[PDB]
Amino acid sequence: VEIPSSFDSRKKWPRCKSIATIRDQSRCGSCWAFGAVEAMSDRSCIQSGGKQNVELSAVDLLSCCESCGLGCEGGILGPAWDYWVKEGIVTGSSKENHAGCEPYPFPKCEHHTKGKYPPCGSKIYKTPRCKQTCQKKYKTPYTQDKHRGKSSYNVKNDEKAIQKEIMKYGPVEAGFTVYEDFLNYKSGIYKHITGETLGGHAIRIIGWGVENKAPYWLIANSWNEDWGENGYFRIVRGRDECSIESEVTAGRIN
Ligand SMILES: *[C@H](CC(=O)N1C(=O)C=C(OC)[C@@H]1Cc1ccccc1)[C@H](C)NC(=O)[C@H](CC(C)C)NC(=O)[C@H](CC(C)C)OC(=O)[C@H](Cc1ccccc1)N(C)C
Ligand code: NA
Repeated sequence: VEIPSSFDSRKKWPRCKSIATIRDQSRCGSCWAFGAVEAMSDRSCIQSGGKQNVELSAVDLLSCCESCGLGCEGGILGPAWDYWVKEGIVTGSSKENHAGCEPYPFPKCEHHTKGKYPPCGSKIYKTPRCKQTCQKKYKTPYTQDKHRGKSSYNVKNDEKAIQKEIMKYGPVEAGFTVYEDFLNYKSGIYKHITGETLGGHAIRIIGWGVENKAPYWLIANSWNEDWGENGYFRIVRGRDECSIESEVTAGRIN
């Protein structure tokens, strides 16, 4: 396949409303579960030609996956996509939308940036319990609201392989190393210049582009719309910046 010089999943599949939705993980290390349910929502819609047009529940995966790690204390991508294949994930919107089977219990907060939400601060919530119960107004039983995948895989640590995966099958989840300067990001094309490691972050890659000859990935963060470029950031593409090309995971419904 010829790879275009830029690609935006939001523009290829505009009927799939999840693709342009920015979420907020709140005071919780649930990034691993947000990048997962976001990319699964997108891919469920894209691969079903818009038939499965849903917002999958971050709290269902976060609270119920026994193999994914430590809930609000952080997690692992492979087992999140295996959970989607094996048990599936119910629907559920943000806390403020309170739509679907299991909406997120935690409110929007600012992640080391200025804006109109309360600051996240340094304390995290306890991981919610696995309740397996749809909100009272939702009239599908929990187990009947499950959306499943067929396959999950790691994507090759190769720029062109990742571009082909995104443009054919949809946004992907990806891990990268967070250095302190990432917390100062306001706009433009991120690269690590200053600061020590703060650990790992999991995000959603939706496309790519080039500006002033600088190639980038276009990424949806889960820190609400006030963070970065209306909730998005760009990061140098092609040099495995912060290991962005080395921890890509996704999956298919068919
Ligand atoms: C999401 C990322 C996140 O919440 N972050 C940041 O990256 C920067 C932040 O500051 C606002 C937030 C807040 C934060 C909240 C709780 C803890 C730490 C920071 C989460 C935390 N990241 C992950 O889940 C990560 C995803 C990968 C890249 C796919 N994985 C991990 O962090 C693993 C989780 C274990 C295996 C369960 O752990 C590590 O990578 C460890 C840290 C660790 C070790 C033992 C128990 C818990 C965490 N490393 C030493 C980096
Ligand atoms: Na901003």
